[PDB]
Amino acid sequence: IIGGEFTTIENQPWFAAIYRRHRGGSVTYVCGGSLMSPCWVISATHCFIDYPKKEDYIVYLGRSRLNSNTQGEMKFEVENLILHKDYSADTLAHHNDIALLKIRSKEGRCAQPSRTIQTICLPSMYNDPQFGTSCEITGFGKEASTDYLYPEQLKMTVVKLISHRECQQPHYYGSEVTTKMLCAADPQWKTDSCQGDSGGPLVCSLQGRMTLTGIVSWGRGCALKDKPGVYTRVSHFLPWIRSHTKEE
Amino acid sequence: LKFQCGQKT
Ligand SMILES: NC(=[NH2+])c1cc2cccnc2s1
Repeated sequence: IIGGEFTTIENQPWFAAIYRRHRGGSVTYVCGGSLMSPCWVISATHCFIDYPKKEDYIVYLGRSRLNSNTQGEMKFEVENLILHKDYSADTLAHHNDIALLKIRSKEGRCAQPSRTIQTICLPSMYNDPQFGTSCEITGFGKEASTDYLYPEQLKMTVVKLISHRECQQPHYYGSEVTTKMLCAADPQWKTDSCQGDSGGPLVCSLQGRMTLTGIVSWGRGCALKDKPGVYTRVSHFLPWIRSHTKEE
Repeated sequence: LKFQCGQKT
């Protein structure tokens, strides 16, 4: 995240950190995600696309730091990894960039509620906040686009949703942004999501609840004027999510 | 206790 403040997981208790194991001894951070129900986390397909080998990913909940432990954290394995059939990438956008990870602990359980682990709410069928609404994004992504390391402390910032008319303007992204995406930026292009924040949540309040309105998906540069961050429009995937998720 | 979506404590 560029700008923003450093936080702790109590402030984003539904944030999931996804890492990959390497034959050699190291685990590296891959992307962020959000907990929907006790056994399912949602992220972006582009994070797995290149290495869809579920056995090699580890998911942690209750984590405020990237490579040091946080007390109360939970580690899980990915029992199922569902990528979107119809996922596409072009010279900028990712289409249908949503994925589901069903988690299983080494004891056979899903997430347990704590002060650092909570689920986030899903919107209702095609229901979104109005442009102007301030939403918060969270993650361990870069703090500057030129960095080549990620922060060790979790970050969060606030951006506002902008309309499709504004985002599809030729000097922004033109028709690379579709109806299944949402764009959010800082009025003064000072804070934004960036590489390493992929898969994480764009949370806004809708009808009284903190709702997962978008998933960090792509953007040109980071915190670049007239280059908003584009997020997957969760409200438009509800049928898809439903057809794959079940029980507690 | 149990999950309450969207609640920070
Ligand atoms: N919000 C942005 N400007 C983003 C830039 C990137 C770059 C890579 C992956 N995700 C994102 S979001």
